[PDB]
Amino acid sequence: MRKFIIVKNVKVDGINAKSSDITVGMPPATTFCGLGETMSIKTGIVVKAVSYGSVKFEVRGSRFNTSVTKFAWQDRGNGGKANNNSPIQPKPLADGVFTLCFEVEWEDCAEVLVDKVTNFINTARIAGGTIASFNKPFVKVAKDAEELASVKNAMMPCYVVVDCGVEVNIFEDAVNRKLQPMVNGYKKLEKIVDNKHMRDKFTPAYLATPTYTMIGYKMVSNVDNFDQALWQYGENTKVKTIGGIYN
Amino acid sequence: TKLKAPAVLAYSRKINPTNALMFAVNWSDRDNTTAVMVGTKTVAGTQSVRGNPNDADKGNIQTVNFANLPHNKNTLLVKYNVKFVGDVFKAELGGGEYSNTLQTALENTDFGTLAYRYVYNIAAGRTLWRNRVGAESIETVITVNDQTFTFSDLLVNEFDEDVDVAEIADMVAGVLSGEGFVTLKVEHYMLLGEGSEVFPSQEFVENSKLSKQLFDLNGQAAMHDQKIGNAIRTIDTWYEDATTPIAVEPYGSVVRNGVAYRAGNKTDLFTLMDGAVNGKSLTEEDQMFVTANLIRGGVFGG
Amino acid sequence: NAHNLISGTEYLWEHKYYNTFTQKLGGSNPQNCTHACNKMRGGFKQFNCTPPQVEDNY
DNA sequence: GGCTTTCGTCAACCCTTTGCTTATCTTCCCT
DNA sequence: AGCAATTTAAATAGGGAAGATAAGCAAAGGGTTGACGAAAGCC
Repeated sequence: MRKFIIVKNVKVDGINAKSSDITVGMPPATTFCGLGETMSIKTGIVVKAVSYGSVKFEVRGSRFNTSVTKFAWQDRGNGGKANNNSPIQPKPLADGVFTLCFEVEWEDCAEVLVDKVTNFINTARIAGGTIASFNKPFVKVAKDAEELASVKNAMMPCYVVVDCGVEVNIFEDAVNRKLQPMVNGYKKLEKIVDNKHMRDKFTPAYLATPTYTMIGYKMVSNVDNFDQALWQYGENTKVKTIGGIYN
Repeated sequence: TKLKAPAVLAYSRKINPTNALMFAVNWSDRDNTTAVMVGTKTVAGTQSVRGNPNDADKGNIQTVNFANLPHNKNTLLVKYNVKFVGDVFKAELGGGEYSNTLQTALENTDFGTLAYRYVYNIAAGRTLWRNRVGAESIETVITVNDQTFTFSDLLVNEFDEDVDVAEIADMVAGVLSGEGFVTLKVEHYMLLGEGSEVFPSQEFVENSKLSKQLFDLNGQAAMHDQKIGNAIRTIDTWYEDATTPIAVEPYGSVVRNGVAYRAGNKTDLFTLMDGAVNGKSLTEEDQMFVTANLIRGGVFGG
Repeated sequence: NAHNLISGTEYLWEHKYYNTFTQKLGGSNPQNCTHACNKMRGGFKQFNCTPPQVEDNY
């Protein structure tokens, strides 16, 4: 027995489009799983999965180059060079209207759940982008599978993410089978021995290289199983769909 | 030391006619100006294509735009406004120095009989292309700055001497020799006959069900301004072995006859322009042809 | 991953995959960044990860 | 003894020019 | 002060002409976006 809260038409601008070194565009499912665990921390409603779809999404720039951001002189000790233009590190920006659907388990009324999600989203930040606007979130429940599809079709219109898996690698199949690659998680390289320059000193830290899976965009109504669009934190330091690989 | 023509050298049209609207009047009450509508008819016949003696009898249905005089009016009226513009050697896209040396190579061109041939082509009714074939008389009325001129019988092939064409051509050549402009409001009255068929200009349409599609201004039969202007500039009797006046072209070229009368005999416009800018003294007819091209207009470069 | 950047640029230029962005990493003079940025001055190929849009008029 | 400023150091390309998908609809039935 | 009738049939076919052309110029710029290493005054 499943419960969901849907925030439709989440207009967000200033999204850090740099998903990884080789992916620029839509934020991956690690971003929205991070947003889900962020509310698990601030609001206390513990979130299993998030199904996110893109209503609108434009990467700022041309069709072959992204619009770089005019950097500001914010480091310490480079005064005197501040009159000249700051050097640009690559961070593409994008705008996006999203539709989010969080699997939550809740025991109180739907009004306080909607208010808690609204108070989170008013202080949230989708992929480094300020949430410009969002409709009032609404609670829908998936008692059975037809009710699961009711929740699924309540995200209309949006293009959700379905996992199609890795055959050999990322570049090969992106040309061959023409699917989109995105960060489904990370791979740990080395333990980090210096916790002085970090957010926490006690949380263990690892250098990571983003693993990618290959995904497709399908409209949420054309997705047969809603579990193939709900991304959640898998126990391989990755994220994964509940329904597995989309067929 | 040859003065090469710039690639960007272009002259504008300095004889600008309007679209010649075609009305129907009687020969008596020419103020009863009723407009000739283009109708559309579909006509059955046979296909008689040169290389098809098999489709010969099968049949041929064609949708053609037609325009006719109404059966209560025997006179076609053609109304348009020629606009002779001066400043004829300032190329609006050309270089300064090449157009200046072409201007000071062509200051002594006889503009008088150039203007006479233009106004004669207006007055004899060459702007009526097929609308003159079959006509008891052709009356051309030209209003030139509050001065009405009347023209009854002028053979179009040769430029006969008369005082009214010369009178209009006086200020037309005064405009073409210097600054300013002159407007010629032309009204043609062809006594075609009761219910006679008139000939407007035809448009080119590529993927259309109409076999022939005439030019229509809000449904009214009309001639294209380029056809009227071609009939203005049909003054060239100065090419090699000239028998009839042809349109002033940079190559002396006509499309229907499939021959260029000035290509391959070093009498084309570009060779005489390079001669004018390099000290070759031009003849009077040769200067007049080059200046007629300069007021026809065109880009001459490369 | 450096192999991803270099091999992806070489492969997606080789296999004519033009659903991509191109970014010069080091800036004006990328030799202070990285040897691959120093030599491949034309920019690295990354995937254009834009999703399909929803047409508003429907 | 670092420390912060400014000047000197080290380079060198092969590019390509839209789709990705493509929207949540009536049979029985009796009141 | 509303009443205005019903059925029945709507044409078979043959044709939709080819031949010509579809300009040549000349332009299409760069200006900022550099991090380590090394002298070198300065707390």
